Amino acid sequence: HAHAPKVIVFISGSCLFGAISRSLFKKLPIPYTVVLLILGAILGVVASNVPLVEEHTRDVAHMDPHVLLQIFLPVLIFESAFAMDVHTFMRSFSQVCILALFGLVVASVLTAVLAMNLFNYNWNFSEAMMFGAIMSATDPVAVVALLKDLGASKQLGTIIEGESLLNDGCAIVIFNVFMKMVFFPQLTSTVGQNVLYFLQVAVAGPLWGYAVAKVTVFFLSHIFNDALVEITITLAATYLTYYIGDIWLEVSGVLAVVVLGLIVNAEKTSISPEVEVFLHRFWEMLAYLANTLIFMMVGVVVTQKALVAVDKMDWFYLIILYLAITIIRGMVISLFSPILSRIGYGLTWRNAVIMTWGGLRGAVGLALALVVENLAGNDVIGSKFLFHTAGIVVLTLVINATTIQTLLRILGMSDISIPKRLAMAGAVRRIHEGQNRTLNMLKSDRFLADADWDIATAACEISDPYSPSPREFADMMEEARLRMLKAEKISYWKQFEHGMLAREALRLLVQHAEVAADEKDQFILVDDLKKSWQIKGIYPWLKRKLEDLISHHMAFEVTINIAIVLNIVPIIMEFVVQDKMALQKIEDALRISNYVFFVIYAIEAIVKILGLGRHYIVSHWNKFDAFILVVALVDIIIAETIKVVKLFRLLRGLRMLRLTKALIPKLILVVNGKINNQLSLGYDVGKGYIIGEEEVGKIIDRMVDNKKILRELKHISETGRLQVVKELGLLQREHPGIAVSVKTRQAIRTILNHSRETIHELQGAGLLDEMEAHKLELTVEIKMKRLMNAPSSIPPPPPENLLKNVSWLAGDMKLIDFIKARASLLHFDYGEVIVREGDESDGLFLIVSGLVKLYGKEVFEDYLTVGNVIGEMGVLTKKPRNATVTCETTVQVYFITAEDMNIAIDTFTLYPSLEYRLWRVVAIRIATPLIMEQMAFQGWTQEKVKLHLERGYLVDLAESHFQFNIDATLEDVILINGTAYNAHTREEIRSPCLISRTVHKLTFQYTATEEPRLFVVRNAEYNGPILD
Repeated sequence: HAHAPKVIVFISGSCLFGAISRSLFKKLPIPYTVVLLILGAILGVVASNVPLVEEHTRDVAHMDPHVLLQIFLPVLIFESAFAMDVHTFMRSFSQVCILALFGLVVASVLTAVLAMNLFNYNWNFSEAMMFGAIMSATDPVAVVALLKDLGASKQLGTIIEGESLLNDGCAIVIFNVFMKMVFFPQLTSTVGQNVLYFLQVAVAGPLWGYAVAKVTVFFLSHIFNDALVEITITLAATYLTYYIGDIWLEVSGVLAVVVLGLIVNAEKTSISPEVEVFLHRFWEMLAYLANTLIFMMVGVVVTQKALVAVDKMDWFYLIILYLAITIIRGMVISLFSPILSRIGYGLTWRNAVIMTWGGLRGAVGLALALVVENLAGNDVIGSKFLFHTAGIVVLTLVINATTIQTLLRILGMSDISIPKRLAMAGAVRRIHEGQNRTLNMLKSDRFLADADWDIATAACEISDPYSPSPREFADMMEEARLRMLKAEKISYWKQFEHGMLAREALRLLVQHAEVAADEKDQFILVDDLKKSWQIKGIYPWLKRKLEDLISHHMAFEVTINIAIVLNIVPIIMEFVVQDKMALQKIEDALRISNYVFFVIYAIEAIVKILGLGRHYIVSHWNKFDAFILVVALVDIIIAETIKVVKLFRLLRGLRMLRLTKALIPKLILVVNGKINNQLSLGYDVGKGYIIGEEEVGKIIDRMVDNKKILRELKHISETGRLQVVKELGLLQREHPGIAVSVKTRQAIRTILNHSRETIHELQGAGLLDEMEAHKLELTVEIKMKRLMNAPSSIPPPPPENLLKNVSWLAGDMKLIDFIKARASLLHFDYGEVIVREGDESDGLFLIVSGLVKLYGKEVFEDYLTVGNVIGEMGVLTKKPRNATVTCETTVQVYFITAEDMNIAIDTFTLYPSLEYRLWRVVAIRIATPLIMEQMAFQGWTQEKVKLHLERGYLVDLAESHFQFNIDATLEDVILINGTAYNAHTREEIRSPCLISRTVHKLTFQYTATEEPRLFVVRNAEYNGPILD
């Protein structure tokens, strides 16, 4: 029937035309949007003659301005804000802000000045400012894609994209300001109201967006196993933010949406990953639909009613205007360069040329031009506006967008760096070799012997897409430095791929490594890393002040807070109503409520005095509460009989003020969260640097040739590691609870990661069904998300709980009581020596608080902190101290004398014997470096080695005093203590040593003073006899 929704046809047709254009013009330089404009023009000239087609284009080609703005702009702005890398955007926030705001102002003003003078149109400054704002908006989606692919600079892409976003947002604000002056003029008003309006649009808008964003990310972090709710909440939050901002609050909706998108992007962790990957594509699709629709409408309407009033002189104006805007953008960038080169990422002239030439115009400008076209009606201003906007869009998409690819080549930015070319060539060669191996495997298959191999080998091909003298010693120094930095980069990437680093920490470490590589003689400086864990002083100061500020039934204060929350609505409503109506009976009804609240507060007084008596008035909070109570009594009495300023105005304020007693704790939580978000990054960066240094120091050991170069590199590595360890140890002292929270979160994250890996292994091997594995995965996922809601500060466990959790005491209640009954807590001051080299191994130390320096043979200078234990080797092997222990802070330490430990060893024996557990804990630590040195030239990290060893066990060596080695079942064999010799060659192995694969059979002897111990790891599956 005639009532059908004909716009559906136009929307679907726009989708089909977009698909066709993106398919045909994929490899050509001309972007598909120009083809969409041409198709829209063809459709418009057809509709002008075929009446049937008009009906199917009328309802959308003549859409109302407000519908256009409210439906499309939220999509485009939110997609732009949500797609980009916010952290890099914030790391270059000053450059982007200076340009997108001040440069936008100057560019739009200069464009307006040009329009008022060059054009024969007698435009006033308001219309000229509308013209300038429309044409200062930018849409660099193509240029940013080219930069991202070619990798000239990842930061340049973010700078250009963020400038486009903030320029788009502020170009809509300016157009809104000047649209009212041109099409909705009003009586002139005061500078006071102008300032109020400026605040409303520029300051309140971002705050409204921030509030909605925080509420949204709050609710998102509590939604579990419900993707649809997350997606719908994102959609509704965006659209309601824009709508409530523009229509109800009259704040700048576009800026609110910008802030909302940026915040929701930064807080991505509150969104389940499978919903994040969906949302990215969802908003990309919505933006694509919006762009296609806008271009089709522009073509249709510009051919229908714009080009019918275009004069021969306008084209000259269009060309001059294109040149003018290009020159203006270049001049703005050059003029501000003296400032921008000194902040953020800096600038270089080639980057300036790229940023100037890449200023493509797009959908936002055309949407605003359509708004002007619709609002102007019969005035030629609308036709001229749309003509010039479309002309500039076409020229930039035909000239700039096509030549940008070649300009990157001319400016020397499209070149692929040699490291990337070598890596890609190696990867391609490896892929080809693997394909050859698979082909040889298949050619032996009986069921594939008749395959047409000429087609198969051709189809699967993957091709390269990029197709002691003084000088000599310094050259070797540079070689070693560069190769060390390369190894460190590889190590950081490997750490990230296993979840041991956050992407931010990985980025920091890699960026520092690359910065060092280009500069002369630079190794990664710890002083530059130090910025990652420097807590800004504002937050500790706020925490201390608030804790001072805040510092009997549990339900009472909650009840009173609820009472005040119930107060505020009646109290605020009553008096605005009383003023607005001037019924009196309604006024009386609300007035009566004061007595109810006064009764509640009298009950408060009675029941608080019940537990405090005269001491009630000591606390300042109680003093203020008493003041408000007495003032309420005064208000009632003066109500029975200058009236307003006491009765009515104080109720509004004194109520809402006394709520802060509950707010202060939540601000403490917020400050704790802010400190945590920095301390976690600091720990991640420091630990990543430590682990990378440990690995690379065992790569370089036989990868740089000359010994002196190796010694310099090792010295630098050690002097970095020690500083990082000391700094991270002192961080724990400054903020103990936040450090405990960080470390517990890391522990849970690692446990869940490995549990997920076991679930996937069980699924792949078929021991668990394809359905139930998903159920366990869902449980793991919901457990992972609840970490984001974990408290930012966890009170540090008391010392007895640290003793309860030592590795070799866990779960053995009787031994836990035995040690707890005999361990004595010794307190030591700064600079004291707990034990010294050569001292008899008189006992163990478990550090419950503080930091200690280990020094000994100057070769070994490590530090240890809370939770670490000292002296296990001494107590087990009865040999003097290996290092001197010095207190770098006030230190508490559980001391267990060696005699009590020997008694415990004697008295506690089972299959997991206490001596066995101690020796196992020592053996893993001894073996980890030993296995590292052999496999550092292969693809396993430190955590892989430690997990590989955890599967192992310690040989009894008394049930069989000789060890027979079987390659088919043993991955590695390590001698931890004592001496061993091969039964065949009688060659003695006299140190911590990996038993060489060539050895068949080890043998030993009974020498009590040096009784040997041996460690072994069986292959993934050796169902044979275990002999722990």
